Amino acid sequence: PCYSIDGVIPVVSPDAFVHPTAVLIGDVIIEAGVYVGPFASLRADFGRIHINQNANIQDSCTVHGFPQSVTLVEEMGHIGHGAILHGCRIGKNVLVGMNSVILDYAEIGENTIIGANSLVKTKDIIPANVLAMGSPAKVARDLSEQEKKWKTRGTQEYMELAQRCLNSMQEVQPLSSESDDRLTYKDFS
Amino acid sequence: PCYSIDGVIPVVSPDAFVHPTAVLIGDVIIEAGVYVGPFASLRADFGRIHINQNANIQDSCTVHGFPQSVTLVEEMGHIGHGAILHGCRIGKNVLVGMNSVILDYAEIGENTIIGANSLVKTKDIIPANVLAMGSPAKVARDLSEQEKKWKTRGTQEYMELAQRCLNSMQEVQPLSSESDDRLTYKDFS
Amino acid sequence: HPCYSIDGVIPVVSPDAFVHPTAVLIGDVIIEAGVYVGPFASLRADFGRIHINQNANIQDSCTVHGFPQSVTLVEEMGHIGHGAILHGCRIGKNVLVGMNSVILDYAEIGENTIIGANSLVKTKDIIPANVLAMGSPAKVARDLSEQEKKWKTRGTQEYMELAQRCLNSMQEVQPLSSESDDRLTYKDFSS
Ligand SMILES: [Ca+2]
Ligand SMILES: [Zn+2]
Ligand SMILES: [Zn+2]
Ligand SMILES: [Zn+2]
Repeated sequence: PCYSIDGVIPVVSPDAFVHPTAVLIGDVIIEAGVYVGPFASLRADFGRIHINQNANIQDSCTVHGFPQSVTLVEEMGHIGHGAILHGCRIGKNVLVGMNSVILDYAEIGENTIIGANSLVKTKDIIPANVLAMGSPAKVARDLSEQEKKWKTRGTQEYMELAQRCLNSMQEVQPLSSESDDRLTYKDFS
Repeated sequence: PCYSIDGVIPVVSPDAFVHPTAVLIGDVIIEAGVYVGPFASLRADFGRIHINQNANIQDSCTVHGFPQSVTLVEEMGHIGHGAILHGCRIGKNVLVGMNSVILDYAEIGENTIIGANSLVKTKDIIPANVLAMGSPAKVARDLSEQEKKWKTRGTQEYMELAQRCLNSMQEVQPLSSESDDRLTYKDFS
Repeated sequence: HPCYSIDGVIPVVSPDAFVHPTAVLIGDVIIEAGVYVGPFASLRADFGRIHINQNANIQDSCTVHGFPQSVTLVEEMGHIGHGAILHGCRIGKNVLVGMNSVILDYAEIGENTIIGANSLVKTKDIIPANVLAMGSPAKVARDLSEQEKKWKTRGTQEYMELAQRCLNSMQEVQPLSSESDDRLTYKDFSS
């Protein structure tokens, strides 16, 4: 799923999992432990994209930016389904809710959670350790210690998912019907 | 387009159509008559995903869930382009408007229509036979009898589409220019 | 070229358009010269027609669709941002559709207009030309400055250049397993 452009080749840590239906274009760098899910477009054809270690990019997420831009997800950044990151900076251990849009030059402080379906305006700087949501997103409150531990729990699970996928994910013919003896989600490691 | 993980293999009814660019991961069960469109990610690597008969999952939709979660689309569920289903229950004959987010433990009552770009918060229960929209989504009014018929029409077209795609959809090289005698949408059923 | 026919209807793609190999074109899609179509864009003309005029771009995970007998139209230099969804609508010349926006059926966007990200344009809405509109449901906000109009034009020019660059050099490649000093970087893009 990696494409070069102008001779620029993505860099993918051997310990990261890129689903074969993701797309990596150009100056994309993936550090160890990262999970890239189906139909994630990490398109570095105008600028750079760096996904730091133990981060995850989920289904049909898009990472892009303007010419000479740098789009950064710091480690354990957690990018929910359908979120769009544009020339922005995602701080360490941040959660970007599903279907959210983070615009250019925006920065999200460490541990902060952006609610689903939110829009962070261009150049907005969101402090660390808060919940921000809405469109455009506004800080709602401090995160509790409960929520912070929960978030880590979710991110830790995606870290395991990358390993599970390197170990066992493969193309298969589907079964034509349910069977009494087939493995199920209860069989999940 | 099916992927196993931890040896768990998707189940796809022979009478469903899964576009070849969709992705089914893990404990996904697809019943008869269903349509799954391009870039739909049915990612059952943490829990179970069940798509009941005559439902449709449209382009770049994502279905995911919590560990040990069960995400259910009931019969004739109608999941619009770009909508994201996360550990929720979609009632029979529901319409989830495009680009909408349905969060964990949420349930949509039978026949209800969710407007585009909406967000159903975690654990929210949307009643049957209503229109709900917004972010966060709220009930706006009862569905009309005509609106209920129009939705059913819409879904019947997707049930037909599933059959059309099993019958005739295939990879082709594109034509290099429009022509006077090439088949067109006027030739559709 | 990832094209699919349905009911024997075959997409039409100019040789001078670039369609990323992971896009999907279904049915009666007509792509003209200079268009760029990005990863996982679904142009699904299985109920109606899709026409993408020249020098336009459809970005990542964009979806284009429409109801039976509909004609969905992106005019010249139409600029459809990441994850936007167009449903049986009319995208005027040189329009910009913000990321993650939804443009519903019979909607028309007048030429040069900018739709903000995360916007929803309601069915049959006619949004005028040369304005900035945004919200869900979207609403006209004000006229567009000449600064903004030239801002947009350069961006679209960038995507016309991307089509060429991509036809010229985009290729399936195995990734490097580590950064290195000699590898080309974004500093080596024309920009
Ligand atoms: Ca979206
Ligand atoms: Zn972009
Ligand atoms: Zn998820
Ligand atoms: Zn549609």
